[PDB]
Amino acid sequence: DLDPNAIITAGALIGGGLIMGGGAIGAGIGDGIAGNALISGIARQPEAQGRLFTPFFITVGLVEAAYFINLAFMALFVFATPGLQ
Amino acid sequence: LDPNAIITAGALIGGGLIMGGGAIGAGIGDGIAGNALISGIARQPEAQGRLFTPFFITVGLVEAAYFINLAFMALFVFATPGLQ
Amino acid sequence: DLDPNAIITAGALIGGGLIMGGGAIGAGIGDGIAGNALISGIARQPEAQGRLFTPFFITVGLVEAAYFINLAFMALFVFATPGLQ
Amino acid sequence: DLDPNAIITAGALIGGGLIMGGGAIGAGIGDGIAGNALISGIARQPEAQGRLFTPFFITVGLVEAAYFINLAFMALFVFATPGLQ
Amino acid sequence: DLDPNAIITAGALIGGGLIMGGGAIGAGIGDGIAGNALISGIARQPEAQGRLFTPFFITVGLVEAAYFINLAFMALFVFATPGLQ
Amino acid sequence: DLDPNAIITAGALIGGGLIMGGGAIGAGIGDGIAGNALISGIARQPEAQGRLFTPFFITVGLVEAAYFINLAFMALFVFATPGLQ
Amino acid sequence: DLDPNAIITAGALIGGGLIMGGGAIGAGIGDGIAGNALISGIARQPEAQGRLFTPFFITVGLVEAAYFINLAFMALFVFATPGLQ
Amino acid sequence: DLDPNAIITAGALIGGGLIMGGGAIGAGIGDGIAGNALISGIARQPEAQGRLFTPFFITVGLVEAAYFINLAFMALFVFATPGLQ
Amino acid sequence: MDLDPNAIITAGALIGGGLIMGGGAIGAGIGDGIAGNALISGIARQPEAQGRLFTPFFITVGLVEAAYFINLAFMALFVFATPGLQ
Amino acid sequence: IKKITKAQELIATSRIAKAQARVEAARPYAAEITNMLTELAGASALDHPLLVERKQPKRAGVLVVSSDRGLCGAYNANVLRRAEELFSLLRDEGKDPVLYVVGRKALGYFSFRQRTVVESWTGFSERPTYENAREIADTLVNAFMAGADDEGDDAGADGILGVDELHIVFTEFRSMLSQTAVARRAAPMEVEYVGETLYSFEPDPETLFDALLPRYIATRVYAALLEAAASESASRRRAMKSATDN
Amino acid sequence: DLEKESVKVRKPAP
Amino acid sequence: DLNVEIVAVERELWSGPATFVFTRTTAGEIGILPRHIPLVAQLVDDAMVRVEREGEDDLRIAVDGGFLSVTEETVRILVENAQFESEIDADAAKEDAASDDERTAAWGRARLRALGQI
Repeated sequence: DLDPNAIITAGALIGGGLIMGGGAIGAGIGDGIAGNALISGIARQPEAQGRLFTPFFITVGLVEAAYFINLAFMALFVFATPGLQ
Repeated sequence: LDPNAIITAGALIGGGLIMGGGAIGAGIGDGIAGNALISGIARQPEAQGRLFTPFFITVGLVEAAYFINLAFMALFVFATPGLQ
Repeated sequence: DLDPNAIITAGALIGGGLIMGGGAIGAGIGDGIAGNALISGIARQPEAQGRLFTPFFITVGLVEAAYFINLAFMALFVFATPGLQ
Repeated sequence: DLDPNAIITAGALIGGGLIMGGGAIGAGIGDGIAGNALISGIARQPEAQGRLFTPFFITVGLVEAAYFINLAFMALFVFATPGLQ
Repeated sequence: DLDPNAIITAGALIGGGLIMGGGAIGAGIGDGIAGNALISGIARQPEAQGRLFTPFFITVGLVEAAYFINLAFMALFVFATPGLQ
Repeated sequence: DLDPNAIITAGALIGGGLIMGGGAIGAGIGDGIAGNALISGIARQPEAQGRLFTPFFITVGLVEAAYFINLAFMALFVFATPGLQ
Repeated sequence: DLDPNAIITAGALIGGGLIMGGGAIGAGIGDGIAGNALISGIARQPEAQGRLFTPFFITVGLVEAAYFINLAFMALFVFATPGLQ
Repeated sequence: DLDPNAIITAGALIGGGLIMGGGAIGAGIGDGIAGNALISGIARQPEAQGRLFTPFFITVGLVEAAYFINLAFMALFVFATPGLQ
Repeated sequence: MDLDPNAIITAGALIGGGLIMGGGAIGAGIGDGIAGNALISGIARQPEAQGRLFTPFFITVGLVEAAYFINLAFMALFVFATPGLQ
Repeated sequence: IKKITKAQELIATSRIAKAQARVEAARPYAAEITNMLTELAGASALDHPLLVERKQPKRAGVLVVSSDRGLCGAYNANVLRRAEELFSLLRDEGKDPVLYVVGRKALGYFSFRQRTVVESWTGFSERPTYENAREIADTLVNAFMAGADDEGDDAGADGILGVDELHIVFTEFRSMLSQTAVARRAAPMEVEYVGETLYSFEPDPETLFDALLPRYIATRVYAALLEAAASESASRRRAMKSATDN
Repeated sequence: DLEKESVKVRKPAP
Repeated sequence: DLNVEIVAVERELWSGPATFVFTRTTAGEIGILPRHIPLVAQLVDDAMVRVEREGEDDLRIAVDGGFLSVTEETVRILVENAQFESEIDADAAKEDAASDDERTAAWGRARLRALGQI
């Protein structure tokens, strides 16, 4: 009666909201922690800066990657609603 | 009932959750990077000039994610996909 | 069956509540962390106090800025609900 | 047919409770973190307490304000529900 | 036709649960952080336990204060629900 | 067959669920952090084993309470729900 | 015309899910923190490993307990839902 | 009819989603904390590596277990739902 | 009234999958951040121990992303092969 | 003469008493700094350039501690003979000695020998102070540290040509009757592993250890100077006694 | 013949 | 009470009971009480040590090359040089203070801080 497809769409869109919100909080906190470590390392020794970008960019790579995944899956939850009947 | 009503309610819920999560992430990460910068400047008084620039990387990354959500949040509350 | 305005306003208010919840969590915890760093700094280097605000406040600002930004959008949701019927 | 007032008020109250819970989490975590900073500073240098209250309070205030602010808005949600049909 | 009072009470209970969850999380985390600070201080400078308890009591009081404030609002929600009809 | 009592029961169930979730999170975090502090202190000063427990069991005693309090009020939602008819 | 016991069971299921999910968060964080403390203590003073287990499993207890206690009440929500009509 | 079986099944699915949320949060955070402890211990004490693994894998074995325990219960909710009509 | 059972079931399943993914993403991001903090501190302190210090970081990443991938798999199962679908 | 030499002998006996008092007075600081250095070394990586020998060494900073006044009988003679023996050993090993001197007598001897002196601190062998020891140790340690990047005859990025080793040639005061000139290598030091609550370091053990080794070297050079002064006073007493007997 | 200056470490020989 | 022992390379300076021992460290200020945990630290180049005891006024000292070793029942301060409060002269400290040399400036600042002008 109430257009069950409407309920499916609303649920899928809230789900994608959850996807990207969780991804955002996780990525933000992880990037903050990694940046804190990088800042402390640089402050303790300036010259070491030269190399710290290698490990740091790996860490964010894992963080950003974990974020990117969510993005993609978020789309599958909103722009292609699964089980739309 | 109006399907647009259900879709718009769900979109508002989703956008609110997106922005809340993004705000949590941005605040936590920025505060952590801060703590780092304040500690570095306290220990190394002269390092601020060499610390601000690397510091601006962290936020420059962290806040970026937030802004992503920001933009995408609009797509929920202003351009609700599949509203028909 | 029922007026869409009721459901859409309830959803808007829940969304704004989520806005404030996220902003509160982020701002409170980030301010606590920045204050912990500042408190340690003054506890260890008294004279450094005057030179610690310049970065501290900055972070605080940004840490608080997002919250205030979020605040604005909450006002949009509750009062200027886009798509309101 | 559902009474619009009941649905709107229930949504508003849930939103307000969510806001207050988020504010409580933020305030508690930030205040505990600042208290930890103060405790560590006093343990390292007892007499420092006199000069640590001034920054400490600021930090607490910088958090507590936000908490109370949420309270204010939370009240607005329950006592004067926006868009109350 | 769902009873409006039923939805009012359901929303009131959900909001009270949210408020208590937030308050409990905040109180627990603040307690943990402050207690860790106190433990470290007592480990380092046992002769300063008396001087340490005062700041510890201040911070835990300003944490549990917010927690009890949340307790009071949840009690209000479960005894005097705003907008009840 | 929209019996209100069922709706109030569901609301109470979910509210108590949030209460327990927040309480468990808070208790776990607080106990873990207080532990971490105690383990570190004893590792530094094994002979301090006796002296470190006294503050530790304060922190735990103050955080588990904040959780156990929730427990009591959780019962208030389910076993004797306010307003339920 | 949805059954009342059906919605009661749905609410109880959601409540139990929140309960023991929050318990999971608390247990994971607390156990991880205690393990970090144990690892640091052993790394600094490996000879003390045998001594550090005895209090290390106390905090985990004080942590795990809540989780399990939480889980216990979750069963009280699922196997025998209170207030089920 | 609204098929109360569908309502209870959706409630079970939401509960299980929360179960995964909580378990994943706990496992990820606890294992990250333990990994940080292990990495720090290795860095400060290259020789002590052999000693660190046995407590580390204990910590993992705890936190993951909790997570995995939660996973098990999700099945009981999403495969044999207690309370199906 | 007379809402399609499949619609409600799928909506609940999709919201549950959203929760699964959010939790997994938070866990993965925080675990990566903390492990990377430890790794970067070690690298900065001990450039020589970089090779030695990788291995614990690899183990931590393995555990964290193993939990994350289990969460992904379960979310995929729920969204596609929804239990109770009928 | 007889009166002069006898008065000098008695003055030398008093000076020996004072020098022994000084040597004993510095013992607690040296012992406690050695204890702290052992603690830090135990709880930190032993990677300091001061603590690791360089490869293909080709230079050595030798310190020759002699007396300012010349009345001491053979003190300077023994010190310089030991210095020549050490120079022969270094030449055999393949390193070119780089010479640092203390006291005017060694300056005169080496100037007569036409050997080159990098730096000389004179005027305090009769009663050295820790400032002189600190200056000597600082100069020697800077020379040694500059010797890391220096390659072959090329100074590398430093521009300054350093040394790959530091030796102190000085007279131990075994007893009131026994003095002996020996050459002791002070850098690069070697780590000795002795079998057998923890100290909380601030900020980290490695930085404290790095900042402490130079002070340890300075303390050891100061101890060498005190031993040299005591030995010189003993040799002066013996020479004055013999001269009065002549 | 040549005295070597060493820093004692309270550890077993590695 | 804890027995302070301020030792210098050229001789042992001071020894005896005390209650509080304030000083400065590269990590930061630090106040040692009777039952402080074992610790090892390096004082700042211009550090000052305030040993406050019972029955008499506090004891303020300027220190060059101060390394602080805290252990149970005793505290050691290995100082390259040390000067008590009474002996220090403000004019000489000021003259040495502001000089280009880092060591001269550090010792002048230490003398001033021990005096009270800071």
